[PDB]
Amino acid sequence: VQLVESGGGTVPAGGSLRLSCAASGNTLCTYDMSWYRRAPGKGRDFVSGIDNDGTTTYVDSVAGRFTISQGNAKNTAYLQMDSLKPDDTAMYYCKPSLRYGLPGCPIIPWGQGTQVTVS
Amino acid sequence: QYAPQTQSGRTSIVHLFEWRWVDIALECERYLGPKGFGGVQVSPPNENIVVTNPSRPWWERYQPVSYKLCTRSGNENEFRDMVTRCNNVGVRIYVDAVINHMCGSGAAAGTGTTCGSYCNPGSREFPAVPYSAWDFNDGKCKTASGGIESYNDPYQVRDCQLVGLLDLALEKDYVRSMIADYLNKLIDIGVAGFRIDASKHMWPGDIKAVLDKLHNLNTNWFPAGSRPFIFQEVIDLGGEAIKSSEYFGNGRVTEFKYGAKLGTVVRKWSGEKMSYLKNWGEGWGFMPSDRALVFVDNHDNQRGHGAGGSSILTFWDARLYKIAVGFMLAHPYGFTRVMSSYRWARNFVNGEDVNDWIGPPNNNGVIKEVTINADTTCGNDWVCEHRWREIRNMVWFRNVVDGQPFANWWDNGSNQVAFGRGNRGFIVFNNDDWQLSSTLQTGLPGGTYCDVISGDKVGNSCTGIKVYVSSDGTAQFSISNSAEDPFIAIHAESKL
Repeated sequence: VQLVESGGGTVPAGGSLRLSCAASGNTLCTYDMSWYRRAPGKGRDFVSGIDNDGTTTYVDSVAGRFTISQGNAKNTAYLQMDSLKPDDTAMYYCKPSLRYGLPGCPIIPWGQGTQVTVS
Repeated sequence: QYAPQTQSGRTSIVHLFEWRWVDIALECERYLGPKGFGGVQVSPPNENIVVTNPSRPWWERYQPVSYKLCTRSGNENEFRDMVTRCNNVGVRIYVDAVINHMCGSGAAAGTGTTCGSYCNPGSREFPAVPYSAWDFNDGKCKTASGGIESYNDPYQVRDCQLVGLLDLALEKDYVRSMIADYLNKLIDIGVAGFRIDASKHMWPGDIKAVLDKLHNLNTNWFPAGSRPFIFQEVIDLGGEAIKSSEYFGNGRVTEFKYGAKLGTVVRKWSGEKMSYLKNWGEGWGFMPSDRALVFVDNHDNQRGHGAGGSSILTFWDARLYKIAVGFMLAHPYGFTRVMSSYRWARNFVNGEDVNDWIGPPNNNGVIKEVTINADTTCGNDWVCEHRWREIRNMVWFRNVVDGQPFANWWDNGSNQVAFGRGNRGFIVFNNDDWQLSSTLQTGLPGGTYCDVISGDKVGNSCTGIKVYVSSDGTAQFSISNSAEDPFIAIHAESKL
């Protein structure tokens, strides 16, 4: 199982970007997905998440602007970021959490994330 | 789910730790209902093992032997009477659900249980449920001691034994169903929701599988579409493999970073200052407000070596505990839980309380009733923090301001701060070692307001300090660093 993160970039305030996260390689495993972000000098904070049943959670600062959804296949998710503000600038990290323990379904460690720069 | 399901306009719950059911029912009628409390978190109502060495510790209640509603707090008929009486005066009941495990693997076989049920822990036998060997995780644990050896390994934290407790095989539908029948019986009785004990030790999907089996709340007391309120006890202060976010899709989660950080700031430890609380909440890296159950202390960490260690404030540090609870109840972040405790005979040896296992006040093992005195304080070793004027009035303040935004923040660059909630309440704190003397914008309509920390509005008079707010919203505040309580709070229902 490998974590693949994509979608980072530089856009001006008001623009959009869509991050992607996948925890692929073993379809028997089930991963819930949650994105955190770390601005220079700040900590790595939770911003949006979704579980396998489609239940979403958003931090108040991104509500109505960010939309998280299950991606193309199991164990995939997207973070559609619209009306981006300069304060949304940060390194974004998808953290896949194992929903049920099963033989040979690994715990996935933090990856490198993606860079998002606004303006 | 995420909604507390309290009666409209009630915004806090109180943990009446180890109280008996008959005392809680009386307390709902004579106090919690009239004083605006939203609900009560009760100790585990299911049958547990009797621990005689040491003698009847509070922690024996976290070692289930069946799901019969029979404990030192009372029997099923007394439990049902309590839930009905409390719901009838607008106070909900939330149950501490101990579902991760049964009792200690080393406990002796027999009927040394609170309802006299038989069990054989060594052979994984719990006939009163019933559960047997195949209903536990012994076959999954990859450790050599059968216990958790590293919290950086989620599989051992979830599949191995927590302090030697028999770990239930939560992936099995039979087990998921026995737990749901118990929770659904409580919902039928009228309970509004549950604290899911030791949630970090369960897989997120296994807890959700149990939740999926729950019925909606009883329609004699709640509207027909109502899902039970769920708050999961996950201790996550950062720096470990399991994060609180893994459980956000199931319901609320206990935010232990809250009390740890607030206690450090209020004590002024590690260079922290109250003025740094301007961006309290998500700005300090906490979980989303709508997913958080917050509190200053809980029954475990008020003993000093839990989540937060010695920075946790408790009733033993009453002066600073009141300011931390007051700041918590005035700030919009999270759904608030206040603690109600018992005093125990502490005995320090080499700096440690070796008596922190002591259970509730008792006469030969039977828990003592809560006696009420005239000053409205409690007897029989119960502390009753929820009856302290300063806390009771702040739980009313949180009701009065419900919905109003955080506003009008001020600070002196050190440990004096103030803020309001829209145009319905304002609070000012002096945590510096000198006098607070400042003209502050309160955001409130002009008038004479009673300070609800030092007194109460009674008829058209105040029994404590009066605050004169001018028409533009400004007021003069003067608070000694040596005042009974170094903070003042006023709100719309305290105006003359």
